[PDB]
Amino acid sequence: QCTPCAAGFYANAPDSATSCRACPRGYYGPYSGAYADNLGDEFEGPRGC
Amino acid sequence: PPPPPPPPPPPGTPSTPDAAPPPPP
Repeated sequence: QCTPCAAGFYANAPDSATSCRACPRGYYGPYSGAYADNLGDEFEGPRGC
Repeated sequence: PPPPPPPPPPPGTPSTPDAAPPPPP
């Protein structure tokens, strides 16, 4: 099974993520299970950083 | 004969990574 990304971290891909990366300087991930989105900036998502 | 028991759950998940003008004449 694939585990949720920890709080303050975001999945590297919108679907079928392979690694979890920390939110960069100046960003913050409130919720766990954050994931990046290709649309818009590559460092943010609907719940991402 | 009775059926065998169920296997023990896997170990805990891993943690997370770290961080002056001149005077007049």
